[PDB]
Amino acid sequence: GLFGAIAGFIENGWEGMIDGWYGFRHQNSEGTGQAADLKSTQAAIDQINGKLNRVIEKTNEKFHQIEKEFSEVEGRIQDLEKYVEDTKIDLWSYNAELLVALENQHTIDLTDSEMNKLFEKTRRQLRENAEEMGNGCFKIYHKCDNACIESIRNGTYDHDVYRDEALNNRFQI
Amino acid sequence: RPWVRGLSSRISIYWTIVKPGDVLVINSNGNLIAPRGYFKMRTGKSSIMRSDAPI
Ligand SMILES: *[C@@H]1O[C@H](CO)[C@@H](O[C@@H]2O[C@H](CO)[C@@H](O[C@@H]3O[C@H](CO)[C@@H](O)[C@H](O)[C@@H]3O)[C@H](O)[C@H]2NC(C)=O)[C@H](O)[C@H]1NC(C)=O
Ligand SMILES: *[C@@H]1O[C@H](CO)[C@@H](O)[C@H](O)[C@H]1NC(C)=O
Repeated sequence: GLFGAIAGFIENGWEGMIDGWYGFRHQNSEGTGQAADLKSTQAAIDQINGKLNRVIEKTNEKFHQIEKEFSEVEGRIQDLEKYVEDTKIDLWSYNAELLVALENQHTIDLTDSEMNKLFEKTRRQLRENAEEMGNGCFKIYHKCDNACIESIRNGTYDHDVYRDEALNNRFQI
Repeated sequence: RPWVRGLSSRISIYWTIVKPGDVLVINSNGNLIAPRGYFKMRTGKSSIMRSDAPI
């Protein structure tokens, strides 16, 4: 949406990731793996469930009102009675339409936003030790086994610990 | 009037609400279809609906 990550710079989604909404896929020396990011996944969920509650909140609750179906023709009062209901239904039918179109647009942008935030954050962790391949993947210019990937994923990766190694491979080997 | 259940005469119904401390006074010289008391009035969540739907 407004951001460019979803259906944007991230070519497509992973039909296989069934444990989270947003996630990681790496390929190091030891092999390949996948893991959902529970943190960003819950931010999107919380926000969506938050609007869901607002929307499907608490009901009209009306009792004795006015008649809406008529068996005999009467003119003036009956005319006005019907117009009152008609213009009402019309105004509530617009509200419902618009409300659903606004929310939907926002839900998309918002979920596009949480993707793009996962990216920048992960990007800010890698410091000078990586480059962005432009497809949502970072090329890590240093040996990174599984415990190394895990630290990125869990937010504890220290970039100094691999900087020079990184810098070396990066800048003309 | 057209025959309706034998008859060709009719009866017109009217009503009167008596507020506390006020008095009702029926006064006539014929054709009256007098009352037999009053119905209590309650304000609340009640209403009415037309439907041949099962309950
Ligand atoms: C004014 O005209 C009306 C309209 O024609 C007259 O009403 C008619 O009165 C007769 C009784 O003389 C009604 O007859 C009944 O018909 C039923 C239904 O089939 C039957 O069960 C009985 O055996 C009897 O014959 C007739 O229905 C009724 N017509 C209508 C259309 O309601 C009325 O009598 C006239 N009054 C005067 C004072 O001239
Ligand atoms: C991050 O990764 C390393 C390697 O597996 C581990 O020692 C560290 O404690 C992890 N932190 C969390 C919060 O899981």
